[PDB]
This record gives sequence, structure tokens and C-alpha cells, in this order.
Amino acid sequence: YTTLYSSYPCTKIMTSDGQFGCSSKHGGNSGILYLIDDDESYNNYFSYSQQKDIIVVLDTNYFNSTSVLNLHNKSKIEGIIVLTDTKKTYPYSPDSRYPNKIYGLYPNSNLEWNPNADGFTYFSFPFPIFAIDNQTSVAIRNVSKHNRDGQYPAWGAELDSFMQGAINSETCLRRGFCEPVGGQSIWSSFSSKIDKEKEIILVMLPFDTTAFFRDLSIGADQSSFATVTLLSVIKSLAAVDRSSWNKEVVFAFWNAERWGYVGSEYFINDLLNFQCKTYNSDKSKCIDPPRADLAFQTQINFTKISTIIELNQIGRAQLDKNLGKYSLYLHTAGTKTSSVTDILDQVASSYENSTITFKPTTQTELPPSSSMSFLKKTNKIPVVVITDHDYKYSNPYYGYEQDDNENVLGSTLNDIVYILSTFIDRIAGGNNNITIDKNFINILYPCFTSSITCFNILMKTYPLNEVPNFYSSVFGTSLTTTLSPYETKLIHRLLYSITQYNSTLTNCTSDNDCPSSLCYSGQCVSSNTHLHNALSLGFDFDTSKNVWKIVNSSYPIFTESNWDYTALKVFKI
Ligand SMILES: *[C@@H]1O[C@H](CO)[C@@H](O[C@@H]2O[C@H](CO)[C@@H](O[C@@H]3O[C@H](CO)[C@@H](O)[C@H](O)[C@@H]3O)[C@H](O)[C@H]2NC(C)=O)[C@H](O)[C@H]1NC(C)=O
Ligand SMILES: *[C@@H]1O[C@H](CO)[C@@H](O[C@@H]2O[C@H](CO)[C@@H](O)[C@H](O)[C@H]2NC(C)=O)[C@H](O)[C@H]1NC(C)=O
Ligand SMILES: *[C@@H]1O[C@H](CO)[C@@H](O)[C@H](O)[C@H]1NC(C)=O
Ligand SMILES: *[C@@H]1O[C@H](CO)[C@@H](O)[C@H](O)[C@H]1NC(C)=O
Ligand SMILES: *[C@@H]1O[C@H](CO)[C@@H](O)[C@H](O)[C@H]1NC(C)=O
Ligand SMILES: [Ca+2]
Repeated sequence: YTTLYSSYPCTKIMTSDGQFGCSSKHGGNSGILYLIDDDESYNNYFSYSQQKDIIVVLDTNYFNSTSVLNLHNKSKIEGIIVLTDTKKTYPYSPDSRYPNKIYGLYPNSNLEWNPNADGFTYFSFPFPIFAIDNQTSVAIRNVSKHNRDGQYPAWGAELDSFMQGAINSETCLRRGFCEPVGGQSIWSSFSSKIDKEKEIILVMLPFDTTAFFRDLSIGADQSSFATVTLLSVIKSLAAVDRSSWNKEVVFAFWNAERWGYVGSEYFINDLLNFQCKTYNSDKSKCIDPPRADLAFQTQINFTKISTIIELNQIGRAQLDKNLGKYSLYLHTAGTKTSSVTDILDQVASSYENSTITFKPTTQTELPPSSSMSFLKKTNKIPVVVITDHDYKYSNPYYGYEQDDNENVLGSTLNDIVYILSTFIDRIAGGNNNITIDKNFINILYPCFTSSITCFNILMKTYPLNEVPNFYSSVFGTSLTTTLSPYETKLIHRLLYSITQYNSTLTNCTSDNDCPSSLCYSGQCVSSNTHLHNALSLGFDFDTSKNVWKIVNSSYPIFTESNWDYTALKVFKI
């Protein structure tokens, strides 16, 4: 009877063995609003029976596994609303102690890279949980508190978030009530065609993120600080004379990495194993098996990849009181890595005002990283994973809504873009003087860490949610019906544009008007930039039953519930 539109639901995700996340009952959940905002109201919950059906409103300091799981009541809890008008006053991660442990290089590892984590995200809730935006939280905190008088023209709410998929992935897939968690990765080169005689420098990062409330998955340190960094590096490199480069550089933005590295794994699998049985007319696509773009097969030789650089949480570099500089940490693997890290050290020291210094790790295992997918295949090349931590994550809010613009060091971004741009130029064989594109940095940084309203001129739609959120969501309904959220399309169209080598006035009104190119506002634009499937190898699509099938559960199996609609309504009882 009063719909609150900026609401962010907890949704249901199925796995091989079970399920986690939340759902409302069929027809939604409703109850009296009860506010927990201090120890007093917390304790007074256990003895509160003015009503059967209760919607608990939580100050976020009380939203954690221990605190929520202890809410046992004779009344039954019908839902939770989490307020975001205040932040947590302590470090908090609802994610795993070792994200993606079993899908990486060290399945038997005893390390805990994220040791503060309480794993709250991976519990199965039989009632709905919503977060709400700042303004709405203020209002709901107000009315939920007003209920404390105890007289009954009181305030209540209804939470609608019915998840069709349930139980486990085998079950929901069979019924068509869920879809694989996945999406599209994006890679790019400034070369119009990669010289298959040159070695390739691969510079990459995981751009997808996680959260309890996935519509709020900014993941500033987790991913998006690095995403801004690498795009800003690419924009800066777009303006230099790259004619001196004797190696190819490929930039890769891997999707759905937080769900078992499926983006890097799928791409690598295709590099090593793909064979097309049936091509389309101009052989630009494969009909069987379906691939919308064959550039990877045409241009990229796995064995020519001769260096891998990965960005993996670089927005909370640690202040060193000695040097008066912030530390990033170099986690290395493969062979002949000191040659590469020596250049990084040099660039970081090359100018007086640098606020960045590099340190080695003390750990003997790489942290969870996309480079792990390549190291499963080769140990022959130098791999450098750049992070902001030696061991324990510097990110105090890993996989959580509070991993936002206030969780990262904007003041280090220019230095990191400059250092990485210059570094890449040097190892590609150049000696250019880099000027970073500050205008671009200043637009993109708040765009991906606060409010995703930038570069909409490149888009055909406006985003429904202005909170940047990089959760991969679902791959699609089949291999021929792929889906991508706004965030992926924006990264794709922006990367494509920055790396363009040609643009022609044609008055095109759609990409199909443009031969071997894309349409941007009446220009046909040419760029060596490409989408690629990011999807577990454990799935296959049966065109017979027209359904996804689990063919190998050794690969990551995550399938997000389908749902019709989500809504939060407040009303007087
Ligand atoms: C998860 O959330 C709960 C709920 O807030 C956290 O428990 C709370 O932790 C704080 C700090 O430890 C406790 O506050 C302290 O109270 C004492 C005595 O009352 C006071 O001397 C201190 O100055 C501070 O106020 C608070 O009482 C406690 N509340 C409850 C109900 O346990 C918990 O720490 C969080 N846990 C995790 C893993 O994040
Ligand atoms: C992919 O690139 C690799 C590495 O350059 C090529 O494989 C090699 O062939 C060259 C000589 O032609 C040698 O330098 C290497 O000893 C070979 N190593 C192997 C076989 O791993 C290979 O030619 C390229 N692959 C394709 C499909 O052309
Ligand atoms: C909510 O917005 C208010 C008003 O702008 C601001 O003071 C407060 O810091 C914000 N809260 C959070 C947690 O962002
Ligand atoms: C470095 O930073 C200082 C402090 O802002 C600035 O005044 C100076 O011009 C810069 N110096 C150089 C060498 O760039
Ligand atoms: C299952 O996939 C694993 C991937 O870790 C692979 O090693 C194995 O060959 C596969 N087994 C089957 C069912 O083919
Ligand atoms: Ca086209």
C-alpha cells in the first residue's frame, strides 16, 4: 500500500549439494515491524509476543551470522529488512575464509586469505531478506521505532521475493526454475589483428563482484577499483605511440570469476580445445558449437602468451611509515619473474612524487586469482599477481555492500594508473612518456564505485539501478541466448571504443548496419575487442529437452533461481 522501490533482495542460489540465500513464501511475507538497533532491543526480541508475524528491522551493526541466527522466537520471524542509513562500525565479510579454494591451485590449502569472514552469505534462509536505500532506511527506522510504544494502529511490511528454484541445481535445472551463474568476459588489443608471430603480454583482472545483497555489489577493492584502473591504463595507452612495441598486449576482463573462475577457465579451454564443426556464412561465427565471435581462434595462440599480469585488489595499498609510501604486493609464479618485477620496482621509483612502492609476499601459495586458471596449464611463463596484501586481505569488507568508495584509496589511483601504464609500455618494448588521462579517471572512478551514470552516450538503455553492481548474474537460457547486465555491456562498449582503430560516418542506427564493426551514434567503429562466454564447464545444453544439464559436478555448479518480481510494501496494521 506504499511500495518502496529502491529495495535490494537476498536471492536464492542453488549448488550441487544444496542452496543458499533467501526466498519469500509463495504470496510473500508480512508482519509487524520490530527494530533491533541496540543490545536492549536485541535482547527484548526473545520475550516479545505481541504478535505472531514479525518483520525484523536491523541496524546493520546487528546484521551478521551470529546475531541473526540467534533470533529464536516463539513468534516466527517472517522477514528481515536491513537498514543502510548507517554503516557497520567494524570489519565484516559474509563471504568465505578462502574464496574459491577448491577451484584454484590449492584445493587442500590451510591458509585463510579472508580470515575475518563469517560466511553468512552461504546460509539457506526460509524467509526473505531485503536491504533498502539510505532515504528509505531513514523512514523505516523511524516507523519501526515508533512501534515500540505498543499500541496497535502500528506499522508493518510485506516482502515479496518468491524464488522458483529450490533444493539443488539438478532439481531446479530439470524444472527450468534456475539458470547457470555466468556471463560474458571481454578482451581487447590495440592491434587491428594480432601478429601471430609476436609474443603476447596478457594483462587481466576479474571484474565481477559478490555481496549478500547482489544489487549492491560495488566491490570497490574486490574488483572495481582495479577495473577502473585497467580501463584508465588502456585509455592512457591509447594516446601513446605504440609503434615501438615488439610484443602484443591483450587486456582481459574476466566475468563470473567469483564463482569458480569460469570466465578464465572457459576462455583457456577454447584456446586449447575449440573446434568448430559448422561455421556461419563468412565464418565469423560458429553455429556448432555456438560461438558468437571466432576472433579468439583466429588470433590468439595460447602458447604465445609469454607474460601474465593480474590486478587483484589494489585499492587499499598499505601505508609504510618508513618510506612514506603505500605498498602493493607482488605474488609471483611461473618462471623468470624477477625480470618482470624488477621493471615494476623501477617504474615505481622513477619519479619523486610516487606514493606507491612494491613489496614481495611472504606467502608460498598464490592468493585466489584468475592466474590460477593459466597455471593449471603452464608453468613456463612469468605470472605476477598484484594485490594490496601480503597474506590476510587488506579489504575489510570482502564480498559485502560496504566495499564501496569509502573502502578504497582514491588518492592512489593516479599513481597506480601511471605506474602500470608505464610498466606495460616498457615490457611491451616501448619507451614512451606516459600522460595519464585524468579527465577519464575522474569520470570513471565515481562511475564504478558510487553511481554508474557515466558514458551513457555509448549505451542504448539507462540503468535501472544506479548503484554500480558487478555480480555476474546468469549466463542465459541457452548457449544461443546469452544475457548480460548493464555493467557488462558498458564495460564492453567503453573498452571497444577506447581501443578503436577506425571510425566512419555511416548514419548507422544499429550494430547490424556495420560490417565487422559496431554502431556508435551514426559511426561504424572498428576495434579488436570481443565478448567471450564465461560459464562452468560442468554444464551442457540439451536442445532435446531444451534444458541445462549437469554433465560434470567437479566443475563449479552454481545456478541462480528464476523469479517473477520483487517488492517491498509498508502499511499500517
Ligand atoms: C555481529 O554482530 C553483533 C551485534 O552487534 C556483535 O556483537 C556485539 O559486539 C559488540 C562489541 O563486541 C558488543 O558491544 C560491547 O558491549 C560491551 C558490554 O555491553 C561494551 O563494554 C562495549 O563497549 C561494547 O559496547 C555488543 O554487546 C555485542 N552484542 C551482542 C548482542 O552480542 C558481534 O560482535 C558481531 N560479530 C561479528 C563476527 O561481527
Ligand atoms: C603457437 O605458438 C607456438 C609457440 O611459438 C608454436 O609452437 C611452436 O612452433 C615454433 C616453431 O614454429 C617453435 O618455436 C616452438 O618450439 C613450437 N612449440 C610447440 C610446438 O609448442 C606454434 O606454431 C603455434 N601454434 C600454431 C597453431 O601455429
Ligand atoms: C546517508 O546519507 C546521509 C545524508 O546524506 C549521510 O549523512 C550518511 O552518511 C549516509 N549514510 C551512509 C551509511 O551512507
Ligand atoms: C610533486 O608534488 C609537489 C606537492 O604537490 C608539487 O608541488 C610538485 O610540483 C611535484 N613535483 C614534481 C617534481 O612533480
Ligand atoms: C570432470 O572434470 C574434471 C575437472 O576438474 C576433469 O578432470 C575430469 O576429466 C572430468 N571427468 C569427467 C566426468 O569426464
Ligand atoms: Ca556489425
